[PDB]
Amino acid sequence: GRFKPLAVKKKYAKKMNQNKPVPYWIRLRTGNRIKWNEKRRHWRRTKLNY
Amino acid sequence: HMKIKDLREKSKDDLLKTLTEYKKELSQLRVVQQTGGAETRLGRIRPIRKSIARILTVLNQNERSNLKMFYADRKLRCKTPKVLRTKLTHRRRLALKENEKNRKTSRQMRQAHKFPKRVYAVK
Amino acid sequence: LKALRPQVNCPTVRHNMKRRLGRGFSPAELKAAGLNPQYAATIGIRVDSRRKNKS
Amino acid sequence: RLSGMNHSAHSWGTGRAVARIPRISGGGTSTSGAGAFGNMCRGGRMFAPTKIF
Amino acid sequence: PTFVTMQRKKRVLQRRLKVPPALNQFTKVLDRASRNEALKLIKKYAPETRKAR
Amino acid sequence: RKSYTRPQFRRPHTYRKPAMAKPSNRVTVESKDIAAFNVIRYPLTTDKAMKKIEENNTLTFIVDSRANKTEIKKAMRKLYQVKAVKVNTLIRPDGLKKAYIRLSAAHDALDTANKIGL
Amino acid sequence: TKGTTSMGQRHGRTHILCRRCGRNSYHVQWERCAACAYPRASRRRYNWSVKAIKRRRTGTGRCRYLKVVNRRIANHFKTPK
Amino acid sequence: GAFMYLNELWKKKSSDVMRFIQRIRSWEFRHQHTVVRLRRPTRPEKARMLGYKTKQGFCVFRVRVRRGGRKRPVHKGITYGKPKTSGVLGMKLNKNNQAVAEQRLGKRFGNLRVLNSYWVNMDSTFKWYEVIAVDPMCKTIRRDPRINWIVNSVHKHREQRGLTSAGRKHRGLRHKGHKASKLRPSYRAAWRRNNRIVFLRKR
Amino acid sequence: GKTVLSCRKGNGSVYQVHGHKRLGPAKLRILDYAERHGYMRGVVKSIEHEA
RNA sequence: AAUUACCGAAUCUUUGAACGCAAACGGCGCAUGGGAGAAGCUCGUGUCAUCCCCGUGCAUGCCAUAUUCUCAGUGUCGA
RNA sequence: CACGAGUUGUUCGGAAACUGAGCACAACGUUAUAUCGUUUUGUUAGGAAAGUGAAGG
RNA sequence: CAGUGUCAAGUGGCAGGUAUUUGUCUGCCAAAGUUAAAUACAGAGUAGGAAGACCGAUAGCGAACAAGUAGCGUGAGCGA
RNA sequence: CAGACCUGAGUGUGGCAGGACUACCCGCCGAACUUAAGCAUAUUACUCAGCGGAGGAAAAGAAAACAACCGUGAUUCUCUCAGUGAGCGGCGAGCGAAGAGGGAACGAACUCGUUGCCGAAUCGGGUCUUACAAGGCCUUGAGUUGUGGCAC
Ligand SMILES: [K+]
Ligand SMILES: [K+]
Ligand SMILES: [K+]
Ligand SMILES: [Mg+2]
Ligand SMILES: [Mg+2]
Ligand SMILES: [Mg+2]
Ligand SMILES: [Mg+2]
Ligand SMILES: [Mg+2]
Ligand SMILES: [Mg+2]
Ligand SMILES: [Mg+2]
Ligand SMILES: [Mg+2]
Ligand SMILES: [Mg+2]
Ligand SMILES: [Mg+2]
Ligand SMILES: [Mg+2]
Ligand SMILES: [Mg+2]
Ligand SMILES: [Mg+2]
Ligand SMILES: [Mg+2]
Ligand SMILES: [Mg+2]
Ligand SMILES: [Mg+2]
Ligand SMILES: [Mg+2]
Ligand SMILES: [Mg+2]
Ligand SMILES: [Mg+2]
Ligand SMILES: [Mg+2]
Ligand SMILES: [Mg+2]
Ligand SMILES: [Mg+2]
Ligand SMILES: [Mg+2]
Ligand SMILES: [Mg+2]
Ligand SMILES: [Mg+2]
Ligand SMILES: [Mg+2]
Ligand SMILES: [Mg+2]
Ligand SMILES: [Mg+2]
Ligand code: NA
Ligand code: NA
Ligand SMILES: [Zn+2]
Repeated sequence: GRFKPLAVKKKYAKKMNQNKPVPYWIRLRTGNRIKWNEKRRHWRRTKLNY
Repeated sequence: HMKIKDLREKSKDDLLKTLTEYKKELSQLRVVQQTGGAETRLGRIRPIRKSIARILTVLNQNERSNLKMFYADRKLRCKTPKVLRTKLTHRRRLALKENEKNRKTSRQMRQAHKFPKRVYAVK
Repeated sequence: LKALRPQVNCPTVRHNMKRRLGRGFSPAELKAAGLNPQYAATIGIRVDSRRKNKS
Repeated sequence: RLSGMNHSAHSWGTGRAVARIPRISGGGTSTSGAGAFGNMCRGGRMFAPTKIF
Repeated sequence: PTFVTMQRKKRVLQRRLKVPPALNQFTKVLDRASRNEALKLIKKYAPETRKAR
Repeated sequence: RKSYTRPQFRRPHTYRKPAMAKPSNRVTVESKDIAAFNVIRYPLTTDKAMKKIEENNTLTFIVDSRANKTEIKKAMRKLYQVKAVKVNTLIRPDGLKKAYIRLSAAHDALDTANKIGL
Repeated sequence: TKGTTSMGQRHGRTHILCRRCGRNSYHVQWERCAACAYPRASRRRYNWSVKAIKRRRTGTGRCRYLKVVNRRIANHFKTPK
Repeated sequence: GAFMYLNELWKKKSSDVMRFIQRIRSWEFRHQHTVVRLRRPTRPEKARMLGYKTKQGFCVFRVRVRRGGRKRPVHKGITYGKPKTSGVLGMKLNKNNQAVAEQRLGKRFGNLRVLNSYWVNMDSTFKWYEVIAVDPMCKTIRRDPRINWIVNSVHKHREQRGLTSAGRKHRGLRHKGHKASKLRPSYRAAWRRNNRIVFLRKR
Repeated sequence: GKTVLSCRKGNGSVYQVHGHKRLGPAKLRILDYAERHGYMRGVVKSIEHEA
């Protein structure tokens, strides 16, 4: 709905910014081990409930 | 880019003037970040930010040292702000000092003088 | 490294015939030898004021 | 002394067509309902654990 | 206030109860003129102060 | 003795010495001229922002999220020497604060935009 | 009936976020936290769950100040001339 | 000196004058709070023999406790298990009221150090003790060689660990030799010493 | 067994008085000096029903 | 030196025992010291009402103290 | 799925600023233990909880 | 040892492992206080070190990896 | 009349307590499963769970102690005493120590109260000696309802 505390709104904002793929140049570093974000979230799979 | 040796030579009024100039320069570089900017221009952001840190370090280090000397006089050291006092540890601040310890009664003091510990050998 | 100690007899009828080292010298023994107990405590002699010297 | 026993496992009992070995509680993971507390179970306690005395 | 009430009730109770002679002897005191003379003599022979000492 | 006219006793009124002002417990050096740079961060150059410059004499900025409209008006005067007649603010879904600043008719938003470097 | 139909009758929420510990364990009606007992001054700690104690103890976070004071102690509170 | 007369007088608590004085004092104490601060001790001789001195940094409090036996706090007086553990009213606390009073004062006032206490009065419902405390931040205390030992942090809340005279009394440390072998240095220490299994290397 | 209803009512809970609509306790005047020595005269203003 | 290692000088957002008052509110006070001020006043200056921003102090309890602070009591005296 | 964007208030809703069924900080009491009890039938607490209208020079 | 009742003596008192009364004998002097070392660290921590007839990725800590993480539960908790 | 003492308040100034950790250690509170081939005393156990409190260790500690000898001599710990011809126990299941002896450690001992002789010689606060001196000077401020000194 329309209502939410500002503190709640900021928590949702941070989760929106974290929901991104890994930059491509990360895979070219020496000794890299990362391929995908592995913490991607979708609104229909898992709920944050805050 | 400012050398630390030159900064310590400047006065407080001169330092504040330089701080404003570098702050203004950094703001103009943030505009370049939003639009398109040359790679050479964007490489100057980090040296500017570090120069600002050096100026603030010199100002704050001078200010603390002056106030410590100002409150060093016996008439004002009882009202020294708590941030300028030595930190140590909470328990160490409340512990007995070396002078408060080792206090002796008069009888104990005279006994120590009458029978001091000796150095001896056996053949 | 170790202070001087006296010689005592073990109690009970089972250890009557044995000898060992006691805690410290008695004030009567120190007086017989000609020593102040407080002074003797500073030159490496142990002092015990409880022992009785019954013989 | 704690290895292999750090779970809140319980037996399901008879009436379900499964063995009577204790099983991990909870849900949502691949280890939910798996066997526990046994020298024959994966992740379980060994038989006669070694001692220092 | 409570302390006012209690310090009055204590005097009332002390008057009401029965007082043994050892305590009662302190109620009967010396005459005013003799008390004044004794206090005058004591003040005449008062001890020295810190500055005087 | 004193005379009381109320059926219960209340605390009497006594002299009270006012508290003294202690030396300040914060000794960090702060500058007055630096503050305006913290309020205004950087402008926006999106398509919606560009339409407002030409058609409404309005500028768009990202500002400190804890600043209010009154402070934003003062910072605009101190940084760019322009007068703002109206400020509208919103907090974006990503957590940043955005301000639509309408300039007075005496100034031209397009001219100010060129000086900034848009 | 109990089961699937009754799952649609569940509205509202019993718990929200806690200001002190950050978990979704703050009881709205009773105004107290089921995880850290906020606003009581002390926190919950029970010996029948050592596993829960190890999840919340010192060292599971940042230790911003403890790292600094540990260095000063190891260097005997060194100071310049 | 005057001490002999005061001490001999306080050994006649059953005499008429002493009973009169104690009745007046008990009536007055009954209408006060549970904890009271005093300017001077009621029994100066006893306080001084227990360690009090008339100097800056010492203070005296009077603490009230309720008499009677302990009631076991179970719901509706219902116990479970073996019949041996079914008593609700006939059990007694394993710690004495003097220690209870000292612990109450110590828990209430955390900036002081408790030293000792003594019995002052008693009636049908209540008992009254006087507790001596010191302030460890006072310069007189910190510089006095006879009392400054209590400034050290190892003596913090020593009454909560049963280290006062009453605590020693109910721990049984009034006795030595064959009457205290199983409780020295403590019950738990003796229990560990007698129950741990010993494995020598070459056995 | 379980607790009987008559004993359960002693806890209070959902068995207390419904007093939201009530006007307050009904009582006489306070026995004061005027009532002890002379008399006081009052006027009846309203007559009402209480739930 | 956008190298590393160590450490004495510094910085250290919102909270939390959390302590000015509250709280699914980035909210609201008292005292004091500053800042900015397109009104009005005044000769682009100075000054500034309402509004706005910042620093510091302000929980409860207990101990000590007042160049000897201000008080209360049909408590005990005294003039 | 990827990249780039979008939420504008003196008057709209909330708070600032009401009271209700109710809650429980202080205070007091109790408990070996406060993490217990009382706290709107005009109303806390053996209970000294009011800090400024005018003044007056 | 604790609660309640009762409640002392005066160089006499306490202890001498079967209760009482009466004589000796031996040891010691309660009801106030401080105090290093030799001892513990059976699911602590800080700064450093040394090892093993141990395990070798279904083993060894739950975790050799962005592991108390992803995920589950209203919650206490559970947990790859 | 003013005033004084006693008992309580308000405010200013300088301080301290609440929280965290809790392996070991100190105080309280405190089970049942289990064994007895059943079970209630007993056992598990003066244990788990619960409530408090410190440290680098804690606690204990300078004889109202052992003994019954040709006597030993604060505390703590180790082997042994000893699974005991001790003792407790539906005398069943079971439970269960101390003195002595060989050792580790050890410069290990001191302080009040009381008694006798003194009696503010005491404490705090200002100020001055490079100094919040174990110092001088000044202080009614505290203190004679007793701080401090000298011998036991
Ligand atoms: K009175
Ligand atoms: K304490
Ligand atoms: K009066
Ligand atoms: Mg929601
Ligand atoms: Mg395993
Ligand atoms: Mg808006
Ligand atoms: Mg009771
Ligand atoms: Mg039971
Ligand atoms: Mg207690
Ligand atoms: Mg032993
Ligand atoms: Mg009702
Ligand atoms: Mg607050
Ligand atoms: Mg998508
Ligand atoms: Mg996007
Ligand atoms: Mg009621
Ligand atoms: Mg109401
Ligand atoms: Mg109210
Ligand atoms: Mg001790
Ligand atoms: Mg595999
Ligand atoms: Mg594995
Ligand atoms: Mg078992
Ligand atoms: Mg059986
Ligand atoms: Mg069987
Ligand atoms: Mg059975
Ligand atoms: Mg037992
Ligand atoms: Mg336990
Ligand atoms: Mg100790
Ligand atoms: Mg044998
Ligand atoms: Mg047993
Ligand atoms: Mg004397
Ligand atoms: Mg004396
Ligand atoms: Na029962
Ligand atoms: Na009503
Ligand atoms: Zn919480």
